[PDB]
Amino acid sequence: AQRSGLNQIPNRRFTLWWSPTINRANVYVGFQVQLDLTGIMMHGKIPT
Amino acid sequence: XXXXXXXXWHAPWTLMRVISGHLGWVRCVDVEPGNQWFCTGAGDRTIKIWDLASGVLKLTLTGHIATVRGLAVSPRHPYLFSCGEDKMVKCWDLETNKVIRHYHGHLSGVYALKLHPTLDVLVTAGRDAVARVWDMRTRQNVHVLSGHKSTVASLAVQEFDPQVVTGSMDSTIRLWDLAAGKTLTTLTHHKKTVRALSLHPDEFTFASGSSDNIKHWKFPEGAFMGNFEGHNAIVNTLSINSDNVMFSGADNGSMCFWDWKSGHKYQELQSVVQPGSLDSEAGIFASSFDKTGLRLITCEADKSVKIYKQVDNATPETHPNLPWTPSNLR
Amino acid sequence: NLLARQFEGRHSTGVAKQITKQRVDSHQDLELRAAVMNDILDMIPEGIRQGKSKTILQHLSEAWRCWKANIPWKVPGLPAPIENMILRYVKSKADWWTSVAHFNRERIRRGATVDKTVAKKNLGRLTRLWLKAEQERQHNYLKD
Amino acid sequence: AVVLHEDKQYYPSAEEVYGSNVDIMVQEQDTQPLSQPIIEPIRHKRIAIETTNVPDTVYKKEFLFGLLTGTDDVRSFIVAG
Amino acid sequence: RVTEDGINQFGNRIRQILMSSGSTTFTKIANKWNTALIALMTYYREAAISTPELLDLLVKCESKIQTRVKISLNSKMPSRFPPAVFYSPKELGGLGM
Amino acid sequence: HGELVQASFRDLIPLRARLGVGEISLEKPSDEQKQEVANKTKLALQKILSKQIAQS
Amino acid sequence: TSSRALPAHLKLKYRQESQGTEEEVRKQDLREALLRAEAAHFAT
Amino acid sequence: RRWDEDVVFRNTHKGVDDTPRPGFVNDMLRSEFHKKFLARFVD
Amino acid sequence: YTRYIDKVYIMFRFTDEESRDLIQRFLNENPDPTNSNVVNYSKGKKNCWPRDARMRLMKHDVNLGRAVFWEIRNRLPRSLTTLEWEDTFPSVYSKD
Amino acid sequence: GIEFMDMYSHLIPVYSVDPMEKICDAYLDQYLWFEADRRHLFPSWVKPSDSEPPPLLVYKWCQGINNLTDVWETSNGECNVLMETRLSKVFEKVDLTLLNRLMSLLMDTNLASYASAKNNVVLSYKDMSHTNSYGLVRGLQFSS
Repeated sequence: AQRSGLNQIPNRRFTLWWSPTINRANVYVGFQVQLDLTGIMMHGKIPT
Repeated sequence: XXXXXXXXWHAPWTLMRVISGHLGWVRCVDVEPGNQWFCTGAGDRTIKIWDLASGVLKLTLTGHIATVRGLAVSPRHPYLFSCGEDKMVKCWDLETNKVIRHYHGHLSGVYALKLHPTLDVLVTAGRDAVARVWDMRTRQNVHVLSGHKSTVASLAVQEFDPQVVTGSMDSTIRLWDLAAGKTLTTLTHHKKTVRALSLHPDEFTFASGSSDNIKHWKFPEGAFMGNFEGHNAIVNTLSINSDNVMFSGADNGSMCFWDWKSGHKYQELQSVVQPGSLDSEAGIFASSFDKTGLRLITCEADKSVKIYKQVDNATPETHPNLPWTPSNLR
Repeated sequence: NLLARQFEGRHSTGVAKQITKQRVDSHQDLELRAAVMNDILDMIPEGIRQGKSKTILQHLSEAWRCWKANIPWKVPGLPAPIENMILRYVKSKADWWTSVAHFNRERIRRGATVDKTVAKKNLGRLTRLWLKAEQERQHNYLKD
Repeated sequence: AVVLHEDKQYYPSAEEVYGSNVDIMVQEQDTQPLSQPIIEPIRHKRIAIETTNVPDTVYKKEFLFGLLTGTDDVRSFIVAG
Repeated sequence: RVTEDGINQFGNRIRQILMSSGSTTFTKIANKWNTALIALMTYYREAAISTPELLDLLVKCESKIQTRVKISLNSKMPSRFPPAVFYSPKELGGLGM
Repeated sequence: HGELVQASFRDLIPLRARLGVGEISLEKPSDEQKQEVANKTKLALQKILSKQIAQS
Repeated sequence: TSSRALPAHLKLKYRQESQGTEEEVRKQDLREALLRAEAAHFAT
Repeated sequence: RRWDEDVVFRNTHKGVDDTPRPGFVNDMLRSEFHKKFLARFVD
Repeated sequence: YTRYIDKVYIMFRFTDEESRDLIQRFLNENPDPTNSNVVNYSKGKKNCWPRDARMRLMKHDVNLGRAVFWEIRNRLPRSLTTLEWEDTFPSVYSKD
Repeated sequence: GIEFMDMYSHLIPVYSVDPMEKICDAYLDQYLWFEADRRHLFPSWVKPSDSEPPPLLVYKWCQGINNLTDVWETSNGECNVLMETRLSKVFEKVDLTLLNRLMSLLMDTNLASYASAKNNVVLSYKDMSHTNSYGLVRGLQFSS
């Protein structure tokens, strides 16, 4: 289970670099919860 | 008086049909009140439907996950039941040909499946070491017949007291109060696992079988009647006829037909066994007559149903039943 | 339903587990290894000690294992009765185990299944079922 | 002489094991597919409305036969358009 | 045309991809999908395009592969998705597919 | 409920030889008991089934 | 208690008069219908 | 019929028919079904 | 004629004389009373093509191929290979 | 050792040969092919050859069906039959004895011994294995 998570390290960056177009209302008809200690908003869960 | 009593015809059977169909051991048969089709709960997890007359397929009612152990058609309702080594108990509606009800409650592989005659009620039993009595309609267990201490490997059901007859690895038998959920008698005269019961059509009597003395009993008290003696194998089946003929098939293929008045067995047969099979293969887990009392239908470990029909000519001259005689001992 | 759990707690250990796909292969066996515990008990006469009941099984299994491998399974003096017991209750297994490698190679041909597990298992079961029958095609070429 | 592996039939015909007066039935495929019940359900085929019993109506029924049988009161026609 | 085989043959070269990679990189999955699908359209070139049967895999299977990625970011399944993310070239942070 | 329980060797003795037996009855009782019993059982199950539905 | 233990099929289905009532089986002579069916299958 | 004269073999597949396909077998591994199932899903 | 590993491709051409002989000779070796030769010629192989383009089944055409298959099958010994009806499909181009 | 590479439609046996034998075999493979084409052993019609890839084959075989003399004339009872076939099980049916003799022709008697010998082998997978006398094995570098 660790080696699976470790092969998906490079994968994590990819999310960052497209975060602005991924994390929006039109892509996820989700519950918009504000992330804590910040002014940002996560629309999905998108844990990566 | 004991030796005097024991001194006190019926024609020979033959192979008529080999229905090669299933792909695992047939562990069950039930023939349908109208005498036109019968069922064979195989270990392909498939109930199949055969024609008495032609011996042809009809249905393949799939819906189990492990050897369909029991089966039972009810006459009063157009239902068919089944059981297995799944804990599953089903109600196959015959008009639609699908399942309607599950009867959940059994903790492990169920073997016995038999339908009370009056009261809409269903009795099943297995290795939970208990016979469960189910309520047809509201799919809800009424009774836990708690007593035996092992696999309740057989059941039989009647209208009058002793309405419920168990039989187990305990090498015992109880007779049951369906109202109270407690045992009347406690009949221990077997020495090993009771792999059969069966009620006589009219007589008011029930033969209990096994790999020991194929015993044979009375009622309410049950008090012993006699021993059919001569079967040297492990016997699974005690099928009774209307014209006082038993049939006992064993795990060798040894098929001895008996006579209910005396005790004398008048026939013995090997099972012969299908082409690809092994020699050990031969066996007989289940078998029964028609409602007429004219046919014998079997369930062999050859992965096959075979049908035995009496010969046409008959007559003591053109048959010769085996010899009866008197001697000492007890 | 949740309140009753909160002012009672869960009932006695049992209820009923209701099979499912995860626990079918296990519960199949459990029954077979208690329908041989039956048939022995009755095959053994009326006083020959019960130190075999459990003992018979470790053959059964080894027999089964032996089949899958295709190695023969001669065994030094054991009762010709109990040789057959075990040749018979193996033959059963070897159906419901072949059967399935049929039935799942035709839920893959089609598309239905996924998750390696099943496409991994029913690739094994074939690879045996096929080696079994590339063995016979050799033996029955030097003999024939 | 040479029996090629394809043919090499190991076991004996299902007949010659009994092979005479016994019926050897090989039954793989079903007949009468699932849809067909098995215990036929009663089914009253009805096309059109009809009244179980006569509906009661002002003029008595004998008087309708009186007219129909007795006299030239009766007419008949076709309503069309 | 494309025979009935080479349709279902290709329809599996993809199912193979989605088993092997139980847990791998997004960059690599794309990289298998591009070899698969160049090798399909560089052999059957003229025919490939001329059948309907192939060209309603090539849609559904391209979607199967996106839906792999699509899932490994989030479970609730995007109503739509931005197509730049998939088709934009690698040198701008794309998969290249 | 122990009056049917066995005790003597007599109990292993067949009914054809008990010695002290008038007649052996093999007939299957009657209809007016059949309908008494069926009433007794069916009333009993119903009082139980009702009380099961109450707790369920 | 669960989902599966809810009210369902509160009605049983007793045998209608044509499809196989137990009384019609008594008047039926099973014996002769059996033999005649075997002869037909055999002849074909 | 000079083309059929040159063939170094002759009516080989001459009596190719019948087979035990009718004969049911109680041996799942040595049926015909199974011989087709392994015929198809391999090579 | 060409062989690609385990696949064989052949191109025949017949005059009415030879076509007559070949069909007759095959038909004589194995008679055709029932006329089931048209039933199992195709196994739904060319159903991808339209019904227009699909090969038509005349009594003459069917028997031509069926026979060519039978003729060629015999030229190989049954101990080195076989041929098979399912794994083959000869297309008959004629007047029809 | 023998291992099955799955495709969900039809399996494939795959042959794990030892590392040194492969270097030898691979040399051999390359050798016969270089030398056979240096002296034109093979005809034209044996065709997965170095000239055409498979789609150009199809073109060049439709280009040939038009460049026969008077192909499309169905005037006076002419008839074309174009047949395509699969030799069911050629790789199973092959023997080594016959192969050994046939082989002995094409090359030196010492090389041909290698090939024939190479094919015998033991096949292995998990609990089981067997010899391979009858069949022809493809894993070899020169099995083409």
